[PDB]
Amino acid sequence: TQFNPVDHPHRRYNPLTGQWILVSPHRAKRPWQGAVLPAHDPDCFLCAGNVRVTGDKNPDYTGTYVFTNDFAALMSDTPDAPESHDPLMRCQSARGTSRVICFSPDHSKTLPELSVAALTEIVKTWQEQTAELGKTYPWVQVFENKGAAMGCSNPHPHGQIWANSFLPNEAEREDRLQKEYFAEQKSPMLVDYVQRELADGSRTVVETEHWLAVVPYWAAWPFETLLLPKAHVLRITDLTDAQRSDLALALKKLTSRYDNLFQCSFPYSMGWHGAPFNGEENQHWQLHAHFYPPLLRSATVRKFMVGYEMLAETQRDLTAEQAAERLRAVSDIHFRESGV
Amino acid sequence: TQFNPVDHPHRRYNPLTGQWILVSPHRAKVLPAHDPDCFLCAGNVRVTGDKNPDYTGTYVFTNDFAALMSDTPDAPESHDPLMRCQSARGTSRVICFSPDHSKTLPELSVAALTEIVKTWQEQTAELGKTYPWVQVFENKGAAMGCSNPHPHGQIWANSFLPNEAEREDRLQKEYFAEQKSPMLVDYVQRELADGSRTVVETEHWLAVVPYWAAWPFETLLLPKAHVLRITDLTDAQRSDLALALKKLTSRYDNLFQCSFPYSMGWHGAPFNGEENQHWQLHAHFYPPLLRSATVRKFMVGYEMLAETQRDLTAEQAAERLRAVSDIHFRES
Ligand SMILES: [Fe+3]
Ligand SMILES: [Fe+3]
Ligand SMILES: [Zn+2]
Ligand SMILES: [Zn+2]
Repeated sequence: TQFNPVDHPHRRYNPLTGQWILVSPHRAKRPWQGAVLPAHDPDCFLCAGNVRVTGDKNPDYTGTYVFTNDFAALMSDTPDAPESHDPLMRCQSARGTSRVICFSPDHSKTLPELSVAALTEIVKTWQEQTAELGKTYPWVQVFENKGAAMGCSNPHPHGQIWANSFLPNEAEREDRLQKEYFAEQKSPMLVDYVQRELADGSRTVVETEHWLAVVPYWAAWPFETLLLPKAHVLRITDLTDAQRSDLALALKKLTSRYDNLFQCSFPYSMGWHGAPFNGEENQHWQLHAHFYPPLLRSATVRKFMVGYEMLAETQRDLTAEQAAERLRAVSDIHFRESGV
Repeated sequence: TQFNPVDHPHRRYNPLTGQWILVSPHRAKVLPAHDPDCFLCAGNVRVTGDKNPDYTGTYVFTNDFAALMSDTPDAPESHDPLMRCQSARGTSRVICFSPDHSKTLPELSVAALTEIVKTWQEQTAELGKTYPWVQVFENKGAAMGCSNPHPHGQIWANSFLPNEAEREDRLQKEYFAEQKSPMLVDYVQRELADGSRTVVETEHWLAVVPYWAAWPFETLLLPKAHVLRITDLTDAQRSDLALALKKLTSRYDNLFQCSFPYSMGWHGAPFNGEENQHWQLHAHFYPPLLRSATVRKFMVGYEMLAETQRDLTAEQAAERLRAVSDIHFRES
């Protein structure tokens, strides 16, 4: 029999991590089975004008608001751990900080539900923070964890930003791998990849003037996406004001497609990867954002990345292509905003 | 101040994966024996209409929806640096632990557990004749997405070395090359002499919350002596691993007095025909609970985008595992 990945199992390589993903397409050929918050909450610790758990009061903010995590997992003055070469048990130093970013004072409006202007303000804030912390730390990680399924206790819409005095696992790896690719190809790995997907279209989910979001060829989560700018850009702080407002639009369309997929607020973990502030030639980088969502079949049926996946290799049944196709099928205007 | 990993955040290295773990210590200061409809119960028909025998001991059957098959055609060769795929064959089986639909591992007698070890050895020997990697595992608990409560494990064989295997293989090999002794053998002897991370210890086995553990109460179970695959255990090591397992899983359930979920699996030398003296058999247990029967750890956000992070240290986790009894609470 002749090989046809739409029918036959195989593994796909993720050039950003150097790992493979096992795909079992015959397992996803079964048809598909069927199937209100206040703008302000009195007890919400993230709400404007409320006191946090430590007693501090948030300001009467009108847009975004950033504050130092009251239980920061890292600090800036941590002493250095001693050096060691123990090939079995050894530790290194860890300094950094963590901040929380409320997207807007409206306790009930998630990203796909915010105006493009509000979202543009969010991008701004991400830039300012990345720009400020990068003055001191080489890796600044902006991210968001949304939804109870992702463990989020508090539903007020917000993200987080952690700064590290070191390049965390994912960052050093993508840094390294992108660098080799560039040393080898003379062009940035993700800039080229964008070209290829723009040309193909099978995994494309949102395309705007300056951005493209696709379910990557090597996606691990069912509806995982990769949002990248179409031009070479190293960090979020390097976007032009036009790419910036367009990113706002791209985000709104992407997350609206996610919510419309199951017509529910779509949980996920997302974040941005950009060049580290380590003072090196960072040409090889291409800024991008990953969105890793757990839902698989409905609002209640998700994917569990356990067992075989933890002990051996990530595996998926639904193809990245079928995923993208289901995502293209829905509208890119949030259901709550269209009323349909 | 003087650095003090007992109070100060730091990162610990995992030599088996070559990755770091960020630790922030400052932040941690009824079922019947048989079901008439159970697809895994003896004598019942499975979803496809096929019927299980009135089995005794373990029962192993080919997954009715296997994710891999033995004759999938090959993928075309390619060296594309951006979009490339590879072939994939194997098969998957399900291993019912015992005909008792309500008895989880910690609740089985040691004889019973010895029989599971035997099945694991047999399945591994058999599939290894055809596939280089055999992965025995167990996903237990609704929290791990397990639908059928009947106690059971799974075994998937693969025609290639999956990610974790390829990596452990390579790192153990490089270490063995550098040190002339297997990484995990030295590791075990090292912990056996410390005690700091020990959670279970028997004549032939040791279970510790590894130094680089990622999950809160994650453990690494392994033999004190050098053993390449599960098929290599002597019968004594074998009966001893049954006991070590009962003890470890019993402690896990006692921690919060509930049936503790987790995903666990065995890593041993691949059947690839090369010298694998660098290997050392071992099992990993990655449990999600963190503070109670209903409070778990979510591995997300920063962890998915940057790096694993934990507040409770491995030393604290092990101390908590040692503080309870190793006899299951229902058996107690
Ligand atoms: Fe990335
Ligand atoms: Fe391992
Ligand atoms: Zn709120
Ligand atoms: Zn049963």
